[PDB]
Amino acid sequence: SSQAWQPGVAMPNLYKMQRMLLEKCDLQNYGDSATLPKGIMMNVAKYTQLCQYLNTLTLAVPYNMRVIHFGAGSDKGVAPGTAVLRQWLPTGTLLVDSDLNDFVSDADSTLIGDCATVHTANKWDLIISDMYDPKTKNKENDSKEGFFTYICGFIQQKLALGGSVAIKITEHSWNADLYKLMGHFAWWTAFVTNVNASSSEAFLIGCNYLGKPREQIDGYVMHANYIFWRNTNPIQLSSYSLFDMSKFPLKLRGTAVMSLKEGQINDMILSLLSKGRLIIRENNRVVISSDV
Amino acid sequence: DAAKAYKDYLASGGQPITNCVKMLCTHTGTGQAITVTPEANMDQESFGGASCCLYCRCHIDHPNPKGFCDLKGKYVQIPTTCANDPVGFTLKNTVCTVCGMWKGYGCSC
Ligand SMILES: Nc1ncnc2c1c(C#Cc1cnc3ccccc3c1)cn2[C@@H]1O[C@H](CO)[C@@H](O)[C@H]1O
Ligand SMILES: [Zn+2]
Ligand SMILES: [Zn+2]
Repeated sequence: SSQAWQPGVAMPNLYKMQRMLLEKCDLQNYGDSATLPKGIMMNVAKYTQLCQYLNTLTLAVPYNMRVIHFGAGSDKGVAPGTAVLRQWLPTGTLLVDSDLNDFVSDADSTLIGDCATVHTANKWDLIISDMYDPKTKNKENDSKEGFFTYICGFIQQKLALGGSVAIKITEHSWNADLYKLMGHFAWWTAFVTNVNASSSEAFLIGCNYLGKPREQIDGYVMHANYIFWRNTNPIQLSSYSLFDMSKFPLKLRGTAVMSLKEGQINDMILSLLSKGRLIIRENNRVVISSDV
Repeated sequence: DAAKAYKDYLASGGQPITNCVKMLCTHTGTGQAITVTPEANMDQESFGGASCCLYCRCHIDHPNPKGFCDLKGKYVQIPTTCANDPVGFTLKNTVCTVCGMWKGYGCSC
């Protein structure tokens, strides 16, 4: 049980290569609960483990990093995920969060309303999404839309080259194009948190956005592959990783930020993006609005 | 006055404000009252700043001229014995200006 000490489990590349029909998700660990530390919210534990896993990836960490967090408000009126992100990111990184309903946040700026009302004349270095409607499971599991349509547009239009994403999905809350868009990254996976291993929840993690496809992915097939992987590989619930926080904060690598024309981009630049060593965007002032 | 209002509501036996976001940390920090990172020591708990402010939680204006909250965006360390009401503890206590610790909780000045 070596994986019980890890923050979570990532989808093996073997299951990605398959071609499976979609099936209902039936988890052996369903109904089980991870014994969380005394008084620690589930979102705190979940986001902590996600950030722990992200620390093992080749994320670009430029100075004055720009991070945006969607679906950051819980029913309690607070923003547990934003709290972990601010704890995790280097001091001086711009953190902006959003949600449909009002909430209190530790982020620099908070935008309230449907995510489609968020407008920004700026590219971003990291995109985190927890958006999820408990009533999105309405009787054949087909590709969903809504905030996903915005996310795919936001990735393609407002994500700096070399930036990364982490988008929450479930058995029924998923999107085919988002799976396809994971091939536009240098590296991608589906990450399951050990604390929430009993659920079908996972985070689609794209690393080092390249702006063009290096891998052609069928969205519908890939989701079936993910469902097949979860049904065949039970995951033991664990909150053990929450007790090792000494190396938790994100190492600031001072990644270069360069504004570059699309024609200036070549194989040498792409290799830099794939290694988290370069971010391509403007360094102008950040402006973001929420239409009313 | 919300500050005096909350002190009275507690004295009447009412339940303290809940859903204060407690962070995970090594509990090997400096112990100072308010910090940009969780600095709780073995005797403290670290909470999100925004969730422990009465004026932020109640969506009301703050007791300052420029609408500046010294908690929001930072982390407040609370003694574990007083961890069942982080909002009350911050309202009832002051931070030593020189050493950065709570006056009466870790202040040797
Ligand atoms: N548009 C949004 N903008 C900001 N935040 C959002 C959303 C959203 C949606 C939706 C949504 C709801 N019905 C639908 C029905 C048919 C088709 C699409 C639908 C999409 C969920 N969230 C927050 O994500 C947290 C996780 O549960 C919650 O706090 C939730 O408040
Ligand atoms: Zn406040
Ligand atoms: Zn002192």
